[PDB]
Amino acid sequence: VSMTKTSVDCTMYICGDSTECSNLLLQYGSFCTQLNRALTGIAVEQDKN
Amino acid sequence: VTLADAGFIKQYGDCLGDIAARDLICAQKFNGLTVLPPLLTDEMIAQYT
Amino acid sequence: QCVNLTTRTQLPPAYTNSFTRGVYYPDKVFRSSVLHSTQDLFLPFFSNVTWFHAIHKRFDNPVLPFNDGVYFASTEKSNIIRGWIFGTTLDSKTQSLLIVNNATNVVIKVCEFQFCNDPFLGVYYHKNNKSWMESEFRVYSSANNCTFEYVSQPFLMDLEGKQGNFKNLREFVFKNIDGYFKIYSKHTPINLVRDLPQGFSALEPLVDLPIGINITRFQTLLALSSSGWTAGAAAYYVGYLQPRTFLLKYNENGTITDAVDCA
Amino acid sequence: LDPLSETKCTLKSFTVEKGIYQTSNFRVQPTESIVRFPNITNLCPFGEVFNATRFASVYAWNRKRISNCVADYSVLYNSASFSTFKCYGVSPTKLNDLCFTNVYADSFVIRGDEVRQIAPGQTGKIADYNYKLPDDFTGCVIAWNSNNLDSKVGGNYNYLYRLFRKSNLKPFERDISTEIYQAGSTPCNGVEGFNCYFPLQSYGFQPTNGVGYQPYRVVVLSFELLHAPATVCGPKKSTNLVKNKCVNFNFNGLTGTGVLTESNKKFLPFQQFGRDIADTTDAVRDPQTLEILDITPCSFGGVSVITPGTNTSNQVAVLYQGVNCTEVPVAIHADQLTPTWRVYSTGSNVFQTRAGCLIGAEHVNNSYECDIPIGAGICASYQT
Amino acid sequence: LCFTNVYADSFVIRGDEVRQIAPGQTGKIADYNYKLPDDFTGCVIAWN
Amino acid sequence: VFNATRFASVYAWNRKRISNCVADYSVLYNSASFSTFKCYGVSPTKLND
Amino acid sequence: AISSVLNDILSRLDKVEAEVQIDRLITGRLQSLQTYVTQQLIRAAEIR
Amino acid sequence: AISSVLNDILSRLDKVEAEVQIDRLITGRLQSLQTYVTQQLIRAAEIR
Ligand SMILES: *[C@@H]1O[C@H](CO)[C@@H](O[C@@H]2O[C@H](CO)[C@@H](O)[C@H](O)[C@H]2NC(C)=O)[C@H](O)[C@H]1NC(C)=O
Ligand SMILES: *[C@@H]1O[C@H](CO)[C@@H](O[C@@H]2O[C@H](CO)[C@@H](O)[C@H](O)[C@H]2NC(C)=O)[C@H](O)[C@H]1NC(C)=O
Ligand SMILES: *[C@@H]1O[C@H](CO)[C@@H](O)[C@H](O)[C@H]1NC(C)=O
Ligand SMILES: *[C@@H]1O[C@H](CO)[C@@H](O)[C@H](O)[C@H]1NC(C)=O
Ligand SMILES: *[C@@H]1O[C@H](CO)[C@@H](O)[C@H](O)[C@H]1NC(C)=O
Ligand SMILES: *[C@@H]1O[C@H](CO)[C@@H](O)[C@H](O)[C@H]1NC(C)=O
Ligand SMILES: *[C@@H]1O[C@H](CO)[C@@H](O)[C@H](O)[C@H]1NC(C)=O
Ligand SMILES: *[C@@H]1O[C@H](CO)[C@@H](O)[C@H](O)[C@H]1NC(C)=O
Ligand SMILES: *[C@@H]1O[C@H](CO)[C@@H](O)[C@H](O)[C@H]1NC(C)=O
Ligand SMILES: *[C@@H]1O[C@H](CO)[C@@H](O)[C@H](O)[C@H]1NC(C)=O
Ligand SMILES: *[C@@H]1O[C@H](CO)[C@@H](O)[C@H](O)[C@H]1NC(C)=O
Ligand SMILES: *[C@@H]1O[C@H](CO)[C@@H](O)[C@H](O)[C@H]1NC(C)=O
Repeated sequence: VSMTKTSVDCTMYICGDSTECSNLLLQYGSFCTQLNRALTGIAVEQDKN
Repeated sequence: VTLADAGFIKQYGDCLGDIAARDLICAQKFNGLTVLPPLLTDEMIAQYT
Repeated sequence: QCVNLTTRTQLPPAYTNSFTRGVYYPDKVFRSSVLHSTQDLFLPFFSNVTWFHAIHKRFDNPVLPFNDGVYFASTEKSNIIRGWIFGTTLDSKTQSLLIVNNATNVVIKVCEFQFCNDPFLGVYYHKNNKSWMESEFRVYSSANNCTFEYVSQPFLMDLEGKQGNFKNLREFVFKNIDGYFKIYSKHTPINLVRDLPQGFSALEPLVDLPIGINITRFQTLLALSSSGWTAGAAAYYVGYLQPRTFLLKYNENGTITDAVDCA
Repeated sequence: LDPLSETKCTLKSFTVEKGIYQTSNFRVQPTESIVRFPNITNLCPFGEVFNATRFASVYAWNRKRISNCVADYSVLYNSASFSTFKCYGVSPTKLNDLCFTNVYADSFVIRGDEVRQIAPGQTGKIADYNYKLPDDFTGCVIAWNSNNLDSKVGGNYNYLYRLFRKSNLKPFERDISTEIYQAGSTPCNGVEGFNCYFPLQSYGFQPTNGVGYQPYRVVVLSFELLHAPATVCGPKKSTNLVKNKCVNFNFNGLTGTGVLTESNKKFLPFQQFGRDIADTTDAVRDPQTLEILDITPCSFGGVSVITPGTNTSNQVAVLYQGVNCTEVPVAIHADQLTPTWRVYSTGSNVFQTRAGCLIGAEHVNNSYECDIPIGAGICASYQT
Repeated sequence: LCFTNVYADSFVIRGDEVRQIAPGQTGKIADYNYKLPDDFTGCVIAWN
Repeated sequence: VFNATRFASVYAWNRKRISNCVADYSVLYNSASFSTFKCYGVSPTKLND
Repeated sequence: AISSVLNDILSRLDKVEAEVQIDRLITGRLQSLQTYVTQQLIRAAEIR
Repeated sequence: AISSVLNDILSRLDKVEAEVQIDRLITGRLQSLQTYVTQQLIRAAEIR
């Protein structure tokens, strides 16, 4: 009926505790937000199901 | 059915230290990989049932 | 001195089985409660280890190849297995390494050594003093050009014993990698008569020697008028490492407790 | 400014509709830096390595082991006497912030056309026949004109290269061979013969030679980093060690951010670092006092903002998810956390939920229909 | 191409140190004399 | 080239152009007929490959 | 990249040699999330 | 890359220059399989 809800902090996965990596991740624009939107879409719908 | 986490109040009390090591989830949490709780507890599912 | 001790019996080349031995810590990292996958020069499981003896009659000290590294183990009593020679010519045309545990200290050295055809060490057995003492060193005639030399702080290690079965197993891994001779080792108590014990136990690293030399062959050194003698009954086994992937099960506290050879 | 202004930003809208919104994970920041290095007092032998009276021949290159010493690479770096100083697995500035397990100086002399062949993955009779560096060489190549030290007017033929070899030599291999190269199909025994060559040839190094034909002294520093117990280190003083506080640690060059803690992990005497399933360090043996330290990343979690929309009110409640009300108040703005906002640290309604910690919402015993879903049986709503 | 604001920075150095005029460098000219911004837009021109 | 019945004087050195052909020196470097063959940018073995 | 550990690039290399290595790790890890979220979006349709 | 044939790279370039061209082909090829397997995982749901 459901699966485990997950949420992934896209900056902390890629660039964990690093400011330099964080300033470089900004060069890929919305990609991390798109990932968190998609996981929030899945995770809200496990409570719908 | 034997689960690996469900967002059951992680509090670095058992994670930080001996239990950061042997735990898929402690490595999950520390890297932005979080598991969220369902909206309905296993008691509320049982009341509807 | 330098002498050939030719009084021995001719026997064919023996072998036995490396069941689950020759596994060592592949790095200087702590791990626990984990099954870790690594590719390195390990002893292939259940390989033919080539088998050697000292008896009464037999004093098996052949000059053996050393290719991609070596596993060496001795089931031992009365401290018979005392060291090893390594090199590619052994006749002072090129350098060679000596590792020796004498009666008092360990010596480790690299030289253009001129080795004997039969290298060994010898002990005066119960000669009116009730104790036993080392007296003969006959391994090389000279050691002119040398480039690495170490001697341990002094001790006395005993050279006596006549119990039937073996009470000690001693295991060593020798890898000569990129100018470094790496030694890994284990000791365990046993109660076995004539074969390599079935079981598992991993070898901790113990010394890393920066020796820099080519090694292509090796030979072990045994304790013993010039000809006619009694050897102590002790037995040793030799295997060759290969690039094999291993899965390593670390327990709770933090030590290898089982392994799987992926090939 | 405030958690609502983070959601307005996160969504790129000045109006936020009713809901529970995901926001930046909070993370408690380091109170201070720690530095810890093995205490060695003698400075490494740079005057022996870079200033010997004679160097080796390239065919028989010397290798000196540098160990149990402090390395001040600022002396080598800042000195103008060097024409080449290139590093291949470190930037040259970082050499002083860092430690090395075993370090070596490969010392020899070559022509100024050949310095290019000393770089890893190269070809020509130096890279091919007498000094090959590995594909992953970690270290620095250091080179300078020594015409005034080495060269004599008729030719310093003491410096020898190898012109012939059966095969390209392996990385860091040295070859003392003087055995005769067979260029014809014939075998060739003894000292000499027709189309038989002595494999070595000498440089006619003279001061009247053009630049490039002069003797360049080379040192190649080789070293390996961060993988085993250090024995050579840069000119950094250790700080005191602190525990149970979040800090920017650095042990042997193992820079990081974490809470340090006394560990019960029984490291065997050869071990120094402990690695997690994720291939990051999670324990360290302190190099001055040989106790094991657990390393934990400083406390962090999801933040989510629960709002009743912008059209109604601006008031919001904040869920620190998977976090107990304790780690909240620990998150005091005194220790720098990501969120520049700390206004909610007031509480007096800091409800604890299975889902986490809820700040800014009152906990009413009465049970209503779920409005904004918080998780684990809890919901929130905006009411009188 | 066209340029919004333009500045010629004019000075004399030793010929070795022309390299230290590359962006992202270090050494006594690049350290405390004439440091470039790491994302420098421009051209460096030198002659004996 | 190598077997001509008369060579030029050095003050009037010849210049024979060569094309549309294969350079097998196996009757050449492999023969002791020359008291000096030296190449200066290639190994004499590599001329075939 | 030279290492899997982000701090062993940033404590070894500078501001301009690191950027080459850090960006291989940003590219590889970002593609690791885009793989996981694709798997999980397809998965969520099997559960739906 | 300078070619689609993996051996034409290895025949014409040294280790560090071939590793650049080969990593293009690996990055490309791998992105071909991750596209194919995504199409097949979606198409397997149409068939399921
Ligand atoms: C031990 O015996 C070997 C031969 O079995 C001796 O080796 C010979 O040494 C001489 C020079 O002294 C050489 O001319 C022979 O060619 C060698 N023979 C072999 C088969 O190698 C060796 O010298 C003897 N050593 C001692 C100490 O007597
Ligand atoms: C949040 O942490 C506190 C500790 O700070 C927990 O309180 C402990 O609870 C146990 C079990 O009832 C008691 O035996 C301890 O004495 C308590 N310690 C203190 C100092 O309060 C609390 O249970 C935790 N809450 C959750 C939801 O995990
Ligand atoms: C080991 O030795 C025996 C002879 O005693 C031989 O038949 C066998 O094939 C060998 N085993 C392996 C695995 O090489
Ligand atoms: C042990 O051997 C070494 C050389 O191998 C020698 O220097 C030393 O004197 C010996 N010790 C004894 C007690 O014989
Ligand atoms: C007995 O021991 C002494 C030294 O303790 C030694 O000098 C002597 O030679 C020994 N006697 C015999 C017969 O070995
Ligand atoms: C080794 O011995 C030979 C023969 O005497 C000598 O020519 C050479 O210089 C020696 N090498 C060293 C390093 O002493
Ligand atoms: C050691 O010497 C032997 C004999 O010359 C040779 O075949 C072997 O390749 C050498 N080993 C190394 C690592 O060069
Ligand atoms: C693990 O710890 C237990 C209890 O302290 C002990 O009995 C056992 O010997 C330990 N194992 C190892 C491999 O150290
Ligand atoms: C070598 O020694 C001289 C002193 O004789 C000193 O002036 C020079 O700077 C030293 N060179 C290096 C590279 O340290
Ligand atoms: C570091 O120095 C202290 C004294 O300053 C000493 O206790 C300690 O032994 C030293 N470190 C090591 C590894 O010996
Ligand atoms: C809120 O929005 C509604 C329309 O949705 C409007 O009728 C009302 O006047 C607004 N109130 C305020 C305080 O903005
Ligand atoms: C919730 O109910 C308990 C009795 O179970 C009562 O003591 C407490 O005061 C109530 N809380 C509120 C906020 O009314």
